[PDB]
Amino acid sequence: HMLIFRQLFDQQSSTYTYLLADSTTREAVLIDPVFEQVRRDAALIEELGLHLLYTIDTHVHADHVTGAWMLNRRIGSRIAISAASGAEGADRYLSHGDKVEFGTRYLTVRATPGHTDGCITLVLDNETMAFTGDCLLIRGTGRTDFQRGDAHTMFRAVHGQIFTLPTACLLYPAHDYRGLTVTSVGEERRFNPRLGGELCEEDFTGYMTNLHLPHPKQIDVAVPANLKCGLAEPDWAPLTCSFAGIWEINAQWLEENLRAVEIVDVREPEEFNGPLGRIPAARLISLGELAGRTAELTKDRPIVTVSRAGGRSAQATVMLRQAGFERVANLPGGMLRWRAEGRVVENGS
Ligand SMILES: [Cl-]
Ligand SMILES: [Fe+3]
Repeated sequence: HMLIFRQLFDQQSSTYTYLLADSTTREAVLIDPVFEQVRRDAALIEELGLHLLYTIDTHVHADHVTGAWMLNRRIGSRIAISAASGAEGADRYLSHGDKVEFGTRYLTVRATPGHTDGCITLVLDNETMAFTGDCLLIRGTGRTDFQRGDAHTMFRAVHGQIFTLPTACLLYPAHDYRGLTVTSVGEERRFNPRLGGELCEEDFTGYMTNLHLPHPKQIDVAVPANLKCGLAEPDWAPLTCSFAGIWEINAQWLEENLRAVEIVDVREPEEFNGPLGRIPAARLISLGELAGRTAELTKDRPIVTVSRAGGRSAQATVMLRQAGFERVANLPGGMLRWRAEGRVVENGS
């Protein structure tokens, strides 16, 4: 049927992560995942009801540590990268012409070295979009001064693998520092200041040799970590983290261990003595008074906020975590889900 496509951006390394999936089979693939964003990217795969077949990595990154290894152990995905990168511990190595499939859709590998000798470009099956990585950026190119990088090879790879793509084809890069999101083949072929227009191989290399950039900060860490594919958490209840950021607690576990946590009920006083009941041992502290009543809460006990549907209780976690509570968890669905799952309620109807 349709393609499902999402662009995520890592503020700390300016990295674009790309999530593709086929709505027919709900099977997905995730391009250039970032280490610090693993709980975030996996949350979004669950809220979309997807299944991550592969994490693909266009090249060994110097700016950021990849999330391929962490995601392979969390949700089961498979570390793909090019064979030319040199990285150890991938489930599938990749070569020019490899068809990576997910559902009825697929991507196509194109070797585009120059940034590194392992850089690849993932073209979409219908060739409406492609993921160049660090080979070709928006009105620019990746740097050619480290990681076996050569500006002659980048120019040959852009004019021969990327500029041969259809004119209207969108080009999604792995980074951008100006707040831009996409560019087409026709734009760069014409307006790229480094190697578009009428520039020749000798015009590009004189631009790069005289482009002097500051090193990335995580270079001494990312490169050895990404050479091993990214190899170098709340343990007081079974906890997940919604894409929205809020931590949620397993209700079934909570029913079994009501004595362990400090259940806090943030509804109005009416609602607590009201028709929906209340979890046994709940503690009425209304949301509009929990700002300046935080001093009434034990540090030696995790806190689990509850409300009607679980919205005002999520806001209670942001309030408790700004007050310095390290163990806090919303109960998803609130009493409406609690009651509709048969769980024990006092003073109901
Ligand atoms: Cl609510
Ligand atoms: Fe790079």
